Amino acid sequence: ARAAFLFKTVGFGGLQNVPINDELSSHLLRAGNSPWQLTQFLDWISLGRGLATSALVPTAGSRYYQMSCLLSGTLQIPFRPNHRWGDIRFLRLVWSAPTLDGLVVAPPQVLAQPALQAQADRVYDCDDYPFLARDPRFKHRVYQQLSAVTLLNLTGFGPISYVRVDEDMWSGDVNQLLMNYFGHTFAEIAYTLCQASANRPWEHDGTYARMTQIILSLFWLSYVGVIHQQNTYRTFYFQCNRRGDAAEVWILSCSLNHSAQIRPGNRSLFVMPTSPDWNMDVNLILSSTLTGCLCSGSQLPLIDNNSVPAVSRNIHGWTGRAGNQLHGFQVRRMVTEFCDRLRRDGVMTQAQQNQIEALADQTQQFKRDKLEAWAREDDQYNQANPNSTMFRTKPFTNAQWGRGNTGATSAAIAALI
Amino acid sequence: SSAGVLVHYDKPTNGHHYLLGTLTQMVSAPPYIINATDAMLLESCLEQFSANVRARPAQPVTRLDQCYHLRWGAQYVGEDSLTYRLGVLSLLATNGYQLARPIPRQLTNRWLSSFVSQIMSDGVNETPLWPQERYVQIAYDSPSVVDGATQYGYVRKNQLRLGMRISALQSLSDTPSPVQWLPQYTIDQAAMDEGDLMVSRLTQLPLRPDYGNI
Amino acid sequence: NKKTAQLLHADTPRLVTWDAGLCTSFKIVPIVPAQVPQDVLAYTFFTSSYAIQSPFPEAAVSRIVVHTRWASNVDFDRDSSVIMAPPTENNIHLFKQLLNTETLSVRGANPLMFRANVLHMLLEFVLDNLYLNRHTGFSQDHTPFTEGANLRSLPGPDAEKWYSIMYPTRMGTPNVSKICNFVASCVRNRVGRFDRAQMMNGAMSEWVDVFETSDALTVSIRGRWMARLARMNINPTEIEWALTECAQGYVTVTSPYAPSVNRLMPYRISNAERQISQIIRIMNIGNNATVIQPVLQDISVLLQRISPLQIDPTIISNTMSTVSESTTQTLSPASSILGKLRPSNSDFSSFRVALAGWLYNGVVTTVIDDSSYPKDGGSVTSLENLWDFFILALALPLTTDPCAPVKAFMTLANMMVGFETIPMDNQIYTQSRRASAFSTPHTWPRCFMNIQLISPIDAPILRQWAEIIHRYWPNPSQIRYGAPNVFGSANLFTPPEVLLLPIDHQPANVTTPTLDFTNELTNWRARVCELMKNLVDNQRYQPGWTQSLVSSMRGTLDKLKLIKSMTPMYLQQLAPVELAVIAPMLPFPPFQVPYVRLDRDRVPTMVGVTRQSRDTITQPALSLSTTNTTVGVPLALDARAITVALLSGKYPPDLVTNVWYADAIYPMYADTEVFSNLQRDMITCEAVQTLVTLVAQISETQYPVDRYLDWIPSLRASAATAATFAEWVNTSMKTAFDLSDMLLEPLLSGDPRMTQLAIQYQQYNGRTFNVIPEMPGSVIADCVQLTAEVFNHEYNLFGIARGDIIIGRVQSTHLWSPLAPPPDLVFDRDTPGVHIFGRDCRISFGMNGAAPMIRDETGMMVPFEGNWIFPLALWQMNTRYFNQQFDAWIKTGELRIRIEMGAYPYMLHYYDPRQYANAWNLTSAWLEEITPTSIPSVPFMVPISSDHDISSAPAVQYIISTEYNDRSLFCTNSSSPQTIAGPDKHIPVERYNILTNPDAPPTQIQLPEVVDLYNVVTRYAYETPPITAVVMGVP
Repeated sequence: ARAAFLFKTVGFGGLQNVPINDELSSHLLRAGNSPWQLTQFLDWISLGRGLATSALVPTAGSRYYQMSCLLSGTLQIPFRPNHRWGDIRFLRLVWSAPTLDGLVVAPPQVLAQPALQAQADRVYDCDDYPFLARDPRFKHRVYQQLSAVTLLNLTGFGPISYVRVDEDMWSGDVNQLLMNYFGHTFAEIAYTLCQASANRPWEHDGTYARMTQIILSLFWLSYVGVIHQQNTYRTFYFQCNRRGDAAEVWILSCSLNHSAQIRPGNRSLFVMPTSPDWNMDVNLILSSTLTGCLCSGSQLPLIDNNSVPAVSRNIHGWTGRAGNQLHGFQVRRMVTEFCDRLRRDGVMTQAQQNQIEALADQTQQFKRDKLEAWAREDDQYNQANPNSTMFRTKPFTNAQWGRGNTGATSAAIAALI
Repeated sequence: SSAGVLVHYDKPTNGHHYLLGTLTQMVSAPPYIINATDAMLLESCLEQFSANVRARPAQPVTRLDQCYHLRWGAQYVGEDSLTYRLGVLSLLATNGYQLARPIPRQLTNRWLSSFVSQIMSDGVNETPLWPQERYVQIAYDSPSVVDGATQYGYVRKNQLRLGMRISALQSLSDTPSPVQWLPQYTIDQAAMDEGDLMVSRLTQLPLRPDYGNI
Repeated sequence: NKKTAQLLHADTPRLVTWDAGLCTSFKIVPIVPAQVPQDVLAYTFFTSSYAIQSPFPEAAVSRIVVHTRWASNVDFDRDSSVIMAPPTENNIHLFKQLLNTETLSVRGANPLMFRANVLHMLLEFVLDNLYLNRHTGFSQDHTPFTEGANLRSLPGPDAEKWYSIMYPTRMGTPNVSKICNFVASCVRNRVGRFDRAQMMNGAMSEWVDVFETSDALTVSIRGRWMARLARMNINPTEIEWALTECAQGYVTVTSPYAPSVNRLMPYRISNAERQISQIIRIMNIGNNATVIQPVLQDISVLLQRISPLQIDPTIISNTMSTVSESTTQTLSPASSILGKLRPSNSDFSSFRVALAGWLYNGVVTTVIDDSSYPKDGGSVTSLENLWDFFILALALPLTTDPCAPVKAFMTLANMMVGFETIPMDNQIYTQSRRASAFSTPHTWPRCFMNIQLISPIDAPILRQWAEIIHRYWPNPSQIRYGAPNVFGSANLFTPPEVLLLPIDHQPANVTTPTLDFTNELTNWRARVCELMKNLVDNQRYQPGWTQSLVSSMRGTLDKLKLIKSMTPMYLQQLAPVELAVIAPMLPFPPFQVPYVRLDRDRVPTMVGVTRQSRDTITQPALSLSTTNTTVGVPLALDARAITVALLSGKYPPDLVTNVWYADAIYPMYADTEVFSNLQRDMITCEAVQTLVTLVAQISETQYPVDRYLDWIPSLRASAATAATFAEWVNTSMKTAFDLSDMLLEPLLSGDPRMTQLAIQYQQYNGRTFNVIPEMPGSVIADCVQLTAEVFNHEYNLFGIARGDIIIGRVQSTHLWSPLAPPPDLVFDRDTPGVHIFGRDCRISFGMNGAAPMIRDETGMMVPFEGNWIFPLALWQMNTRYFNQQFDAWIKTGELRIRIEMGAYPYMLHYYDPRQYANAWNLTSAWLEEITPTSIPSVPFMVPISSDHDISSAPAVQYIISTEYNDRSLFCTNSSSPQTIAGPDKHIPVERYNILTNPDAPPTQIQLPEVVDLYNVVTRYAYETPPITAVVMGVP
């Protein structure tokens, strides 16, 4: 499938250096030395029915964002034409391994030394350094999160699911494996998968590939509300009736009422949003998490160069010369279209969708306001902070509070049955 | 992998296959223990030598290349190994390099050991290359087309320009006689006692010569 | 005694509770009753008149506090929580408890342990709150007060209290009291349940969301708990497959295909964790094998349980009967070689010991008794020599001593000396030193691996010897084992999931027994037999040696080939399968060394491991370069019985491979070891990381190290104090998670302030090879840190005062809190007539009726009054004097001393406001009893409040804090249109914005905001069935 492995190092819209401050690492390295903080990252969700929030990190938006800033700073050292490990600070940072592991304070001499400079947009290959280049396995392991960084990094905007629908995803072992999780919350099986590859990413055309395909696909179908109690996908569909809020629990169900048919014809596409409120959502992060493994086990298609910023084009590992341009939206009009075509089916009443929209856009308002306020606070911080710099999250613009451009995309992603 | 993972890529009808060696090594060929890994390697080396001997616009081999470069094992021994040296020489003669001494059809067992004795010495490589299980290089314009048919483990540095002219021989043999030579000087100078001290480790003196007839 | 046990099983864990009561650990203490009842007040202002419970009783002082286990039921408690007392009482002994090295006081301690003590407080409240919540009841309302809801009902008894209390919502009455318009803030549409789950008819919910008088902390903690737990669940199919592929494709369990509702089973973790835990096992076992003997026995047992092997002497017997003759000779070599047999009684076992030794090889070597040796040279005039030597020959390829064929050849060498000898340039040892005396290849000469160094007629024997060996010494191979997703991997000397063998594996060709006689062992004994043959073909062994004896020894070795033992192919093919299958059933995963056939160039030498470092080197490569852990041990055994075993094959005639295994394995597949191991060791490593993080709040390290609360008095100290703290924690732990192991040993050994886990070995040529782990996640650390920072702002909420105080003449008529700031009389180090002090001391003298004074660090001349700034620590020098100097001079003398302690607990003292007096007594006391380590909790003299105004009264008080901390006060005098006298406090907006604020989300976090105490919770309607009820175990 894929024997080529690369990545890139983040750029900035105006910062002369890394904005990472040791404080972040510390409050994360309070335990251990890992470069990936997967465990409490995932557990920091507070079950996702609500979020975990702090001044240091109010959202896993912020969490993973600084995770990224950190690891961007981290990689600086060992990875050069002059590859190496040990005794050169990156804000007192030192690894302790030839496999480039362990993270502690610089030695006294190394505390005095100047830190390694950084550069922006520093794309590289993940196969140059020899040590890990001897162990395929830990290499793959790290790659599934190098990707999680990279993909979100490649765009001035958010994450993307590479949704794919294909028939062979029906098989005996398949529906077998399916059977394991009836009446099950998406999030928990996501956890199981994080496990079942963190141990070992399954092999290229693994059973579990087709599975997670089913998972994310049915997820997004319910997400748009594509399938439902009557429009059913081999009679399976998640639920979360509490719609209108920032937390959903979509769960497997079988409908013995009507079933919708899958015509032949394999299809797929690449979805992002256009509202930077996703910081309440998690499902995007897990989809990212798994799609990373999908890459690290299976060589996957690429997108058009024009689909991405010019400086970030023609990437062997990610940026091919063709591939379906992204698909953006905003959750507000997302649930709008969702409930609307649902009632189009006549399984509702009008006041239903209406009372949905009320609370939904109420929440939209409030939390956008909170977002912008925290932005102001961080600005004043920077003003007070000539030397201890940071961005809680990927900096944004109000220009990102409008059209989802999702209109025809509705029918597009809808015609994937 | 620590029992030796070597492969010749160019397709046999044998087909896709890898290879491991066992826990035996040849005592013979004094003075060497001989782990068959590197032994069969030397044999491949002989092959490449034999190859480099002639040069004809139809030298009808079926494969110029038959040797084996490390598929796996690079995690137990570094580059200063005799074996890494051998693989260097492997890809070198693969380019088409060739010994600067007349070469037997079959080069004696003791010939081989003496060879070892030589190469094992101190010094450097003439060839900067250091290959990779990440990838094996394709030379500048070494006259061979095995690259022209395969990719699996092959990447050329288009940047490459380290080449030579072309030359081989039509006869190589021996003579007993201490035969003539004539000097053809050069330009620069040097220091006298220093050349003395130089030759002070090179002379054949002292010895009794055949006084002969006056 | 618990060591092999720690390789045997674990203590009973506790992972699931069910909260049969309340989760949050907080009630209010209303302690000071109000001034009620007043007279012109009609009784119409209260509920004890028409008797429905008020959510909060009325009291002049009432403040929310933590209390554990006062409202909840369980079938299991969780190990010694912490509760405190009102600020009118002292629990302080904590601080004079468990760590002090010298105490006498009932009120006062060493400021040192302070941070440690509150640390303990923190972590123990971390400890106690881990219970699991069983979703709670409901029952439809019937009075239109409510919305007729399903009230959260208790299926247990006497729940009407909570209804009355958790729901001032449920409260409603025409009256204007604090609580009245307070609860007026709430709405009615966001009560009780938020939502729920429902499917699978005839059932309750699968999870529920409801509103409860409840905190956020314990909620957050136990949810994090739940989640990390959930990180390990499984579904049938994989457990099925585990069975199956480990069932040799024979025995079955079937997976459900019916609808899955909920079947919880958190077990499976990452490999690295079990790896490193067993690694630590391997650490703390250095240099004893008396522990290994039991499991060796057990192995032999369980393998004897699974094998069709029979041991038989009769083969030997009938075989050796090989002579018919007339008797006049010197000897009967028959009976001679029989001397080894002893022609049953009573051979039972002990063939499989070193064979197991193969399978845990990485740690021990196998050898045989030097007593078995004839240590007495030799002469071909003694064939006893050749008999024994050949016994050894047999044993050797079954020996793991790193000099086996070395010593083989060595026997011969020792034999023909002066008749035949070998090359040698060293007399460090000569040819005349025996076995158990020659170990290293650097003890083995060039000729030892150079058959050219001798002429093959000068000594044809040894030449063919070495040559044979180089050509035929047995060949090794390997095999896989088990399932990784259910067993993992402990193999670190080798790519994952591999299992070597000194032997080559040969598959069989049909399910029946196989008649096999070309075995490298078959061929092998054939080799050495013919070697003997060729030997005795010597010209020199017949100046008196007879044709009779000739044919005798010929047929001897010939029929020695004629043996038909059934073990060779037995062990060559399917005994490997016995090994593979016992491996899982075998507890204590293995470590075995990679092998050579003839190689003397890659033998490992040593092992080196660290748990910590002493130098500024942190890169484990250079770090372990001097830290180390090497153990090496022999196991001596028998050659006789084992050789026999080789020489005694007899099997049942109806034995057939397939069916024998089919029947045998079946009973033998109940195994529960691994799960218990996972639980224990998971908790083990978590204890590691938690503990070291605790330490991190004490010390400095190359580790990323930071601390935030250090302003609390405590400093670093000896490793003694360190491990003191450490084992206090350990004991708290073994209590908390309820097991009874020995633990933290490497951590309780040297320097724990720094850690490093690097584990390596050294080769024939150095070239060491090492491993180090990366830790998995650890939530408890996140928790305790968050808590440290919680209390980093909620100290006073626990009687905990930061800032400092000031003693001064407080003589006035206005009523106002000593914990309030002065309306007009604040004092600090920046006023005129303020003075700070070094050790400058020169007391003047008032005789001559003159102006008495004390000398300032300035050098001035000072009487006793003013605004002064002093290190009380100095007061503790000869405080006897100190008190004597200033008792009155402050009493009605008007000095003012801003004074430092930093942090403390305090004391409350209420009294009638409607009178006046002084507070001089506890003034005197709380002053005088200061020692460097005596410090009573700061007293405080505050009157008691009322509902209305009065004329004023005199007032004389002494000391004030530095910072505001009266947050602890929750409220006062509820059933009141207001609290007038004193201040007035109110049920803080900071506690119920859930309903007071209609615009709050279903969830919200008060960090570091004054936290709530009414909170929405998701109660778990899961069920975690046992691991056997779902699985259909079928033959």
